[PDB]
Amino acid sequence: VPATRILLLVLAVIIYGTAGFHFIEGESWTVSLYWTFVTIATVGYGDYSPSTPLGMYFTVTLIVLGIGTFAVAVERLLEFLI
Amino acid sequence: VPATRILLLVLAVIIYGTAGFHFIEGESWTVSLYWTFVTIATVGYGDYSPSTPLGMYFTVTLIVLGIGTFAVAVERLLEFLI
Amino acid sequence: VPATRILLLVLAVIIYGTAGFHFIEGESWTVSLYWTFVTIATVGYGDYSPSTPLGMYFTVTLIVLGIGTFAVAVERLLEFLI
Amino acid sequence: VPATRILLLVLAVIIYGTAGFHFIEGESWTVSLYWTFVTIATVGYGDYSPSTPLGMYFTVTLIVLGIGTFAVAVERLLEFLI
Ligand SMILES: [K+]
Ligand SMILES: [K+]
Ligand SMILES: [K+]
Ligand SMILES: [K+]
Ligand SMILES: [K+]
Repeated sequence: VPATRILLLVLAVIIYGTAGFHFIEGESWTVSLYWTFVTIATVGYGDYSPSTPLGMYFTVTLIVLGIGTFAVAVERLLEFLI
Repeated sequence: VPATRILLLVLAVIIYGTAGFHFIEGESWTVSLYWTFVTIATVGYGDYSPSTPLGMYFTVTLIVLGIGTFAVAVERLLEFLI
Repeated sequence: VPATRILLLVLAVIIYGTAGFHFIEGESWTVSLYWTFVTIATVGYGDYSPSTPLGMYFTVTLIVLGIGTFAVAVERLLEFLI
Repeated sequence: VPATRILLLVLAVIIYGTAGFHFIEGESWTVSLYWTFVTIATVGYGDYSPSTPLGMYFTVTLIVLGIGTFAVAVERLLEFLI
Protein backbone atom coordinates (compact mmCIF):
# COMPACT_ATOMS: atom_id res chain seq x y z
CA VAL A 1 0.00 0.00 0.00
CA PRO A 2 1.16 3.56 -0.73
CA ALA A 3 2.38 5.37 2.38
CA THR A 4 -0.20 8.15 2.06
CA ARG A 5 -3.04 5.60 2.08
CA ILE A 6 -1.60 4.05 5.27
CA LEU A 7 -1.61 7.57 6.73
CA LEU A 8 -5.33 7.99 6.01
CA LEU A 9 -6.09 4.56 7.48
CA VAL A 10 -4.39 5.30 10.81
CA LEU A 11 -6.05 8.73 10.88
CA ALA A 12 -9.43 7.00 10.52
CA VAL A 13 -8.48 4.65 13.37
CA ILE A 14 -7.52 7.63 15.55
CA ILE A 15 -10.85 9.41 14.88
CA TYR A 16 -12.78 6.21 15.66
CA GLY A 17 -10.91 5.52 18.90
CA THR A 18 -11.06 9.13 20.10
CA ALA A 19 -14.75 9.77 19.44
CA GLY A 20 -15.67 6.36 20.84
CA PHE A 21 -13.84 6.73 24.15
CA HIS A 22 -15.16 10.29 24.52
CA PHE A 23 -18.81 9.35 24.03
CA ILE A 24 -18.81 5.91 25.68
CA GLU A 25 -16.56 6.57 28.68
CA GLY A 26 -17.14 10.32 28.89
CA GLU A 27 -13.51 11.48 29.01
CA SER A 28 -12.43 14.73 27.38
CA TRP A 29 -11.49 14.89 23.69
CA THR A 30 -7.83 15.44 24.60
CA VAL A 31 -7.64 12.55 27.08
CA SER A 32 -9.47 10.36 24.56
CA LEU A 33 -6.96 11.13 21.78
CA TYR A 34 -4.04 10.42 24.16
CA TRP A 35 -5.70 7.16 25.28
CA THR A 36 -6.26 6.12 21.66
CA PHE A 37 -2.53 6.41 20.80
CA VAL A 38 -1.48 4.78 24.07
CA THR A 39 -3.82 1.87 23.21
CA ILE A 40 -3.06 1.27 19.52
CA ALA A 41 0.70 1.57 20.18
CA THR A 42 0.18 -1.15 22.88
CA VAL A 43 1.80 1.06 25.54
CA GLY A 44 -1.31 0.75 27.72
CA TYR A 45 -0.28 2.74 30.84
CA GLY A 46 -3.73 2.16 32.36
CA ASP A 47 -4.09 5.70 33.66
CA TYR A 48 -7.26 5.63 31.51
CA SER A 49 -9.24 2.52 30.56
CA PRO A 50 -12.90 1.63 29.94
CA SER A 51 -14.99 0.91 33.01
CA THR A 52 -18.30 0.03 31.29
CA PRO A 53 -19.23 -3.14 29.34
CA LEU A 54 -19.83 -1.10 26.18
CA GLY A 55 -16.47 0.61 26.60
CA MET A 56 -14.78 -2.78 27.02
CA TYR A 57 -16.35 -4.12 23.81
CA PHE A 58 -15.45 -0.94 21.95
CA THR A 59 -11.87 -1.16 23.23
CA VAL A 60 -11.59 -4.72 21.91
CA THR A 61 -12.73 -3.49 18.47
CA LEU A 62 -10.14 -0.68 18.57
CA ILE A 63 -7.44 -3.17 19.59
CA VAL A 64 -8.29 -5.48 16.69
CA LEU A 65 -8.60 -2.71 14.08
CA GLY A 66 -5.90 -0.34 15.27
CA ILE A 67 -2.79 -2.15 16.50
CA GLY A 68 -1.95 -3.59 13.07
CA THR A 69 -2.72 -0.30 11.29
CA PHE A 70 -0.51 1.64 13.69
CA ALA A 71 2.32 -0.89 13.32
CA VAL A 72 2.35 -0.51 9.52
CA ALA A 73 2.17 3.30 9.76
CA VAL A 74 5.18 3.51 12.07
CA GLU A 75 7.18 1.18 9.82
CA ARG A 76 6.38 3.39 6.81
CA LEU A 77 7.15 6.57 8.77
CA LEU A 78 10.54 4.98 9.49
CA GLU A 79 11.35 4.86 5.78
CA PHE A 80 10.64 8.54 5.10
CA LEU A 81 12.48 9.81 8.18
CA ILE A 82 15.48 7.46 7.82
CA VAL B 1 -1.16 -21.11 7.14
CA PRO B 2 -4.56 -20.32 5.61
CA ALA B 3 -6.18 -17.24 7.15
CA THR B 4 -9.26 -19.15 8.31
CA ARG B 5 -7.07 -21.58 10.28
CA ILE B 6 -5.32 -18.63 11.97
CA LEU B 7 -8.80 -17.35 12.87
CA LEU B 8 -9.67 -20.64 14.61
CA LEU B 9 -6.35 -20.65 16.46
CA VAL B 10 -6.85 -17.17 17.94
CA LEU B 11 -10.45 -18.06 18.80
CA ALA B 12 -9.14 -21.07 20.74
CA VAL B 13 -6.66 -18.78 22.52
CA ILE B 14 -9.48 -16.38 23.42
CA ILE B 15 -11.66 -19.18 24.85
CA TYR B 16 -8.71 -20.51 26.89
CA GLY B 17 -7.76 -17.10 28.29
CA THR B 18 -11.35 -16.10 29.07
CA ALA B 19 -12.44 -19.29 30.82
CA GLY B 20 -9.15 -19.47 32.71
CA PHE B 21 -9.26 -15.93 34.11
CA HIS B 22 -12.95 -16.36 34.99
CA PHE B 23 -12.47 -19.58 36.95
CA ILE B 24 -9.04 -18.89 38.47
CA GLU B 25 -9.38 -15.20 39.35
CA GLY B 26 -13.18 -15.14 39.62
CA GLU B 27 -13.88 -12.15 37.37
CA SER B 28 -17.00 -12.01 35.20
CA TRP B 29 -17.09 -13.59 31.74
CA THR B 30 -17.18 -10.14 30.12
CA VAL B 31 -14.26 -8.73 32.14
CA SER B 32 -12.33 -11.94 31.46
CA LEU B 33 -12.82 -11.67 27.68
CA TYR B 34 -11.74 -8.00 27.75
CA TRP B 35 -8.69 -8.90 29.88
CA THR B 36 -7.76 -11.72 27.49
CA PHE B 37 -7.61 -9.35 24.47
CA VAL B 38 -5.83 -6.65 26.47
CA THR B 39 -3.23 -9.29 27.46
CA ILE B 40 -2.58 -11.08 24.15
CA ALA B 41 -2.43 -7.74 22.30
CA THR B 42 0.25 -6.72 24.91
CA VAL B 43 -1.72 -3.57 25.81
CA GLY B 44 -1.77 -4.63 29.48
CA TYR B 45 -3.58 -1.68 31.13
CA GLY B 46 -3.42 -3.44 34.50
CA ASP B 47 -6.96 -2.54 35.50
CA TYR B 48 -7.29 -6.35 35.80
CA SER B 49 -4.46 -8.78 36.52
CA PRO B 50 -4.03 -12.09 38.38
CA SER B 51 -3.53 -11.85 42.12
CA THR B 52 -3.07 -15.57 42.91
CA PRO B 53 -0.07 -17.83 42.19
CA LEU B 54 -2.20 -20.07 39.97
CA GLY B 55 -3.48 -17.04 38.08
CA MET B 56 0.09 -15.82 37.59
CA TYR B 57 1.20 -19.18 36.16
CA PHE B 58 -1.87 -19.34 33.93
CA THR B 59 -1.20 -15.79 32.71
CA VAL B 60 2.35 -16.77 31.75
CA THR B 61 0.95 -19.68 29.70
CA LEU B 62 -1.52 -17.34 27.97
CA ILE B 63 1.29 -14.86 27.24
CA VAL B 64 3.45 -17.57 25.67
CA LEU B 65 0.63 -19.17 23.65
CA GLY B 66 -1.38 -16.10 22.73
CA ILE B 67 0.81 -13.11 21.86
CA GLY B 68 2.30 -14.77 18.77
CA THR B 69 -1.07 -16.15 17.65
CA PHE B 70 -2.70 -12.74 18.00
CA ALA B 71 0.15 -11.04 16.11
CA VAL B 72 -0.28 -13.36 13.11
CA ALA B 73 -4.07 -12.97 13.15
CA VAL B 74 -3.89 -9.18 13.05
CA GLU B 75 -1.36 -9.28 10.21
CA ARG B 76 -3.68 -11.56 8.22
CA LEU B 77 -6.72 -9.42 9.05
CA LEU B 78 -4.73 -6.51 7.61
CA GLU B 79 -4.55 -8.23 4.22
CA PHE B 80 -8.29 -8.84 3.89
CA LEU B 81 -9.30 -5.35 5.05
CA ILE B 82 -6.61 -3.50 3.05
CA VAL C 1 20.89 1.46 7.72
CA PRO C 2 24.23 0.72 9.39
CA ALA C 3 23.83 -0.52 12.96
CA THR C 4 25.87 2.34 14.44
CA ARG C 5 23.54 4.90 12.82
CA ILE C 6 20.53 3.10 14.34
CA LEU C 7 22.33 3.36 17.69
CA LEU C 8 22.65 7.15 17.35
CA LEU C 9 19.00 7.46 16.34
CA VAL C 10 17.70 5.62 19.41
CA LEU C 11 20.09 7.61 21.60
CA ALA C 12 18.58 10.81 20.20
CA VAL C 13 15.10 9.44 20.95
CA ILE C 14 16.15 8.64 24.53
CA ILE C 15 17.54 12.17 25.09
CA TYR C 16 14.35 13.71 23.66
CA GLY C 17 12.02 11.56 25.77
CA THR C 18 14.03 12.00 28.97
CA ALA C 19 14.49 15.77 28.82
CA GLY C 20 10.87 16.24 27.76
CA PHE C 21 9.32 14.23 30.58
CA HIS C 22 11.67 15.88 33.09
CA PHE C 23 10.82 19.44 32.08
CA ILE C 24 7.13 18.98 31.21
CA GLU C 25 6.04 16.61 33.98
CA GLY C 26 8.73 17.55 36.49
CA GLU C 27 9.99 14.06 37.35
CA SER C 28 13.64 13.42 38.14
CA TRP C 29 16.19 12.76 35.38
CA THR C 30 16.49 9.12 36.47
CA VAL C 31 12.73 8.47 36.59
CA SER C 32 12.39 10.23 33.23
CA LEU C 33 15.02 8.01 31.58
CA TYR C 34 13.35 4.89 33.01
CA TRP C 35 9.93 6.12 31.82
CA THR C 36 11.32 6.82 28.34
CA PHE C 37 12.54 3.20 27.90
CA VAL C 38 9.36 1.78 29.42
CA THR C 39 7.37 3.86 26.90
CA ILE C 40 9.30 3.30 23.66
CA ALA C 41 9.58 -0.44 24.41
CA THR C 42 5.73 -0.39 24.79
CA VAL C 43 5.97 -1.95 28.27
CA GLY C 44 3.99 0.96 29.74
CA TYR C 45 3.70 -0.08 33.43
CA GLY C 46 1.89 3.18 34.21
CA ASP C 47 3.77 3.81 37.44
CA TYR C 48 4.67 7.09 35.69
CA SER C 49 2.62 8.81 32.98
CA PRO C 50 1.88 12.40 31.90
CA SER C 51 -0.84 14.19 33.81
CA THR C 52 -0.85 17.50 31.88
CA PRO C 53 -2.19 18.24 28.37
CA LEU C 54 1.29 19.25 27.18
CA GLY C 55 2.75 16.06 28.61
CA MET C 56 0.08 14.01 26.84
CA TYR C 57 0.86 15.65 23.48
CA PHE C 58 4.58 15.22 24.04
CA THR C 59 4.05 11.55 24.93
CA VAL C 60 2.16 11.00 21.67
CA THR C 61 5.12 12.49 19.76
CA LEU C 62 7.54 10.20 21.63
CA ILE C 63 5.31 7.19 20.89
CA VAL C 64 5.23 8.00 17.17
CA LEU C 65 8.96 8.77 16.88
CA GLY C 66 10.38 6.24 19.32
CA ILE C 67 8.58 2.89 19.17
CA GLY C 68 9.72 2.15 15.61
CA THR C 69 13.27 3.36 16.28
CA PHE C 70 13.54 1.20 19.39
CA ALA C 71 12.16 -1.84 17.54
CA VAL C 72 14.84 -1.57 14.83
CA ALA C 73 17.60 -1.02 17.40
CA VAL C 74 16.68 -4.15 19.36
CA GLU C 75 16.54 -6.22 16.17
CA ARG C 76 20.02 -5.00 15.21
CA LEU C 77 21.34 -5.57 18.74
CA LEU C 78 20.08 -9.14 18.34
CA GLU C 79 22.40 -9.71 15.38
CA PHE C 80 25.58 -8.59 17.16
CA LEU C 81 24.86 -10.49 20.37
CA ILE C 82 23.63 -13.69 18.65
CA VAL D 1 19.72 -19.65 14.86
CA PRO D 2 18.51 -23.16 15.74
CA ALA D 3 15.28 -23.12 17.73
CA THR D 4 16.81 -24.96 20.69
CA ARG D 5 19.51 -22.28 21.02
CA ILE D 6 16.81 -19.57 21.04
CA LEU D 7 15.13 -21.56 23.83
CA LEU D 8 18.31 -21.48 25.95
CA LEU D 9 18.74 -17.75 25.32
CA VAL D 10 15.25 -16.86 26.54
CA LEU D 11 15.70 -19.18 29.52
CA ALA D 12 18.86 -17.26 30.42
CA VAL D 13 16.91 -13.99 30.10
CA ILE D 14 14.19 -15.37 32.40
CA ILE D 15 16.73 -16.43 35.06
CA TYR D 16 18.42 -13.01 34.89
CA GLY D 17 15.17 -11.05 35.16
CA THR D 18 13.75 -13.22 37.94
CA ALA D 19 16.81 -13.29 40.20
CA GLY D 20 17.40 -9.58 39.63
CA PHE D 21 13.89 -8.43 40.55
CA HIS D 22 13.88 -10.77 43.56
CA PHE D 23 17.15 -9.49 45.00
CA ILE D 24 16.91 -5.82 43.99
CA GLU D 25 13.21 -5.16 44.65
CA GLY D 26 12.69 -7.91 47.22
CA GLU D 27 9.61 -9.57 45.71
CA SER D 28 9.08 -13.32 45.96
CA TRP D 29 10.59 -15.72 43.43
CA THR D 30 7.14 -16.46 41.99
CA VAL D 31 6.11 -12.80 41.64
CA SER D 32 9.53 -12.06 40.13
CA LEU D 33 9.16 -14.79 37.47
CA TYR D 34 5.65 -13.54 36.61
CA TRP D 35 6.94 -9.94 36.42
CA THR D 36 9.82 -11.01 34.17
CA PHE D 37 7.45 -12.55 31.56
CA VAL D 38 5.02 -9.65 31.82
CA THR D 39 7.96 -7.29 31.15
CA ILE D 40 9.78 -9.05 28.30
CA ALA D 41 6.46 -9.76 26.53
CA THR D 42 5.80 -5.95 26.82
CA VAL D 43 2.45 -6.58 28.54
CA GLY D 44 3.53 -4.42 31.50
CA TYR D 45 0.40 -4.49 33.71
CA GLY D 46 2.21 -2.42 36.35
CA ASP D 47 0.90 -4.43 39.28
CA TYR D 48 4.63 -4.89 39.98
CA SER D 49 7.40 -2.49 38.93
CA PRO D 50 10.76 -1.33 40.34
CA SER D 51 10.62 1.43 42.92
CA THR D 52 14.38 1.91 43.50
CA PRO D 53 16.97 3.55 41.22
CA LEU D 54 18.92 0.28 40.97
CA GLY D 55 15.74 -1.59 40.10
CA MET D 56 14.95 0.97 37.40
CA TYR D 57 18.40 0.60 35.83
CA PHE D 58 18.17 -3.19 36.02
CA THR D 59 14.72 -3.09 34.41
CA VAL D 60 16.10 -1.04 31.51
CA THR D 61 18.80 -3.70 30.99
CA LEU D 62 16.16 -6.46 31.03
CA ILE D 63 14.03 -4.50 28.54
CA VAL D 64 16.97 -4.09 26.15
CA LEU D 65 18.20 -7.70 26.45
CA GLY D 66 14.89 -9.52 26.78
CA ILE D 67 12.18 -8.07 24.54
CA GLY D 68 13.97 -9.04 21.31
CA THR D 69 14.92 -12.48 22.64
CA PHE D 70 11.35 -13.17 23.70
CA ALA D 71 9.98 -11.99 20.34
CA VAL D 72 12.21 -14.43 18.42
CA ALA D 73 11.36 -17.29 20.80
CA VAL D 74 7.61 -16.83 20.35
CA GLU D 75 7.99 -16.68 16.57
CA ARG D 76 9.96 -19.95 16.63
CA LEU D 77 7.47 -21.56 19.02
CA LEU D 78 4.81 -20.64 16.46
CA GLU D 79 6.50 -22.80 13.83
CA PHE D 80 6.64 -25.96 15.94
CA LEU D 81 3.08 -25.65 17.24
CA ILE D 82 1.54 -24.65 13.88
K1 LIG E 1 3.16 -3.70 24.42
K1 LIG F 1 -0.03 -0.79 32.51
K1 LIG G 1 1.93 -2.59 27.53
K1 LIG H 1 0.97 -1.71 29.96
K1 LIG I 1 7.43 -7.60 13.60
